Amino acid sequence: LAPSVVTGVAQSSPLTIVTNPKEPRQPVPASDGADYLKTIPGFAVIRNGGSNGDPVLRGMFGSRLNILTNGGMMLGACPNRMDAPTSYISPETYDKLTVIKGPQTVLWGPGASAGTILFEREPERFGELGSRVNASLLAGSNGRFDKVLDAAAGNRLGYLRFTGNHAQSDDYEDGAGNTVPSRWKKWNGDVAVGWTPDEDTLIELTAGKGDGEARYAGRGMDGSQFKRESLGLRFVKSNVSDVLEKVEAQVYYNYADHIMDNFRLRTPDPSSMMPMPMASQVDRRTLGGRLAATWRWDDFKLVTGVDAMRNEHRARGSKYDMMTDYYTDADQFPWSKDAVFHNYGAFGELTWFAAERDRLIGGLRLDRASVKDYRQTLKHAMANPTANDTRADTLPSGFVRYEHDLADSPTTLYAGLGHAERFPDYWELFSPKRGPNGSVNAFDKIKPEKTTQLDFGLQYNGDKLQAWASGYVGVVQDFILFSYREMGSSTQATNVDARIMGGELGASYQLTGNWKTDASLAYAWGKNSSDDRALPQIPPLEARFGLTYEEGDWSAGSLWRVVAPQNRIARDQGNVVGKDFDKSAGFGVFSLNGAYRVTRNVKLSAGVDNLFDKDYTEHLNKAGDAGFGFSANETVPEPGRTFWTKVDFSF
Ligand SMILES: [Cu+2]
Repeated sequence: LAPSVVTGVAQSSPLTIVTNPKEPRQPVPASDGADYLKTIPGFAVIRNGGSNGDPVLRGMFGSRLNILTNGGMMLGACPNRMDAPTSYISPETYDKLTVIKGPQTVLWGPGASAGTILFEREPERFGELGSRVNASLLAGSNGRFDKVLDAAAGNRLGYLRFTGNHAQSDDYEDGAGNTVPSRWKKWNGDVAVGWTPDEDTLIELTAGKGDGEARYAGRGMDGSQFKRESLGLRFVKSNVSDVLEKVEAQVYYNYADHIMDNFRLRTPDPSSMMPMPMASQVDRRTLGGRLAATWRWDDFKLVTGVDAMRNEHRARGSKYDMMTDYYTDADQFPWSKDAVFHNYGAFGELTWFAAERDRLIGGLRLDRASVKDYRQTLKHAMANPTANDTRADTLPSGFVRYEHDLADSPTTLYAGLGHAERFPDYWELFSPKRGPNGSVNAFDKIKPEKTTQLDFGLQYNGDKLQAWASGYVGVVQDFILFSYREMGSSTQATNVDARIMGGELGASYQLTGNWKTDASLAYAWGKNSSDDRALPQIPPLEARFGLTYEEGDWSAGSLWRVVAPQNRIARDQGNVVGKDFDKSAGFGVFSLNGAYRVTRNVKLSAGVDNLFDKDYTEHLNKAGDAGFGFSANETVPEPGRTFWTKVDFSF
């Protein structure tokens, strides 16, 4: 059918979303992982600059989201989350994106209390000796330029695949005409070699690198380097026996090497708390693996397996000789290890196909998590009270979900209850300056976070009308909260009890053969029960309305995004990235797009985002750090009007 641009994604089962990330996207041509998530209702993004935003699902931040690439975990190194996991993903280079909302799966690792996000590349399917190529070129406002290449060749016995991209933009302008610090540049190059010695076997080795740079608005430093190195090995054996339908094994290794500074993408400000050249380098090395068997028999499906992960964080900093004005770069000093995390898990998921219109699913996992504090001193320099200390815990999680198809209509209803326990992450233990009151530090005292949540919803797969809704109510014991105090700003991590609820809904209607309309709504709500106040950093109610006309080889679409004010805030509280401070204003933004299929191999598309050049910001956008030339507590503005044009090739 006619090519179109993606402005919203509907829910396959409202709990599980499956998309093709190679599609043109018209709430702007993405750029990183978080931007692609923005077209799925329930997601919001903390804007940091022009790219590398931090994704938020149902008001939940950070490690509450389990974000995998080809089944592996890429962990960032920046202590202020300049490089969230999505910042390393170029999802045009992926084949499939799956989102599972809520604590409703145990198959993909521990602690995914908010949801699980799986970016995936499918194995090639060559018969006789063949090759294929997909590529794309995009150009747009403010020096935006992206190129993507995905090429593979092989036969029945194996294949070689190469994927790469290079993308960049200059600083954009907001709707008042002001330049925002926001320039960025990214590239990736990855290869996969698959060996398929028979129809029931697959072995695949993957290897890749990337790098990038980005200005950060409202921070004292920019990211001058975001190096990534990746290695993976995957095994899949199908139809091992009549009941043993699949055995999977994989190991992955991911390395991030991040540099931030105040002199390569900006000039040091003499009037700020960083008046001299300064650089910090940090790295993160992650090794992990997973083994899973899938059993199928009678009316039952069982998945069982184990997984393991180790990750290590190191840092080193520059020095500046006051008296002599001599600058010594960070790479002239040795790495200082500060943290090592481990996890080992066992998991199982049992599905009962209780007749054709009823399904019951239950999952369980038990995790042993541990961490060791390797900080020998703290920063003059001071003794670290918990030097070399270790702590560990054993955390069970699980869920049950009931799904029911109605007899007289194409309607599915579901209701599920899940319990997830999450060991605190690097940022919760090592980034805050203080722990809870009376603690020696955060490392010693912050407790695991325990979420119990009811998920429910329905979908209607009619002729002209597809509609879906998914709601949730939950409690969080020991929710990990950051509190901010104004030497510079400093943070304290605490555990609080919280209550959450919300939902997403959407519908799409084929009015005629050519006309189609769709809408979605997303709401999140949170309360801090320990202190009887709102939870911070909760995104406001948001609606989207799309209209598309398609005829033959062409299509045109338009889109309204309408966002309510957020008046539920908790001033000077937030997460390791950002804090609440001001209530946010409502806004509406309008966009246009079109597509033209030129041949079977060549497709063109184009768009205008924010047609009326609205001057606005989003509630979650990063509030400026105190102590610099920019205004503190002001959130990063969104881009003004921008144009873009894209050509897609397929051979
Ligand atoms: Cu950084």
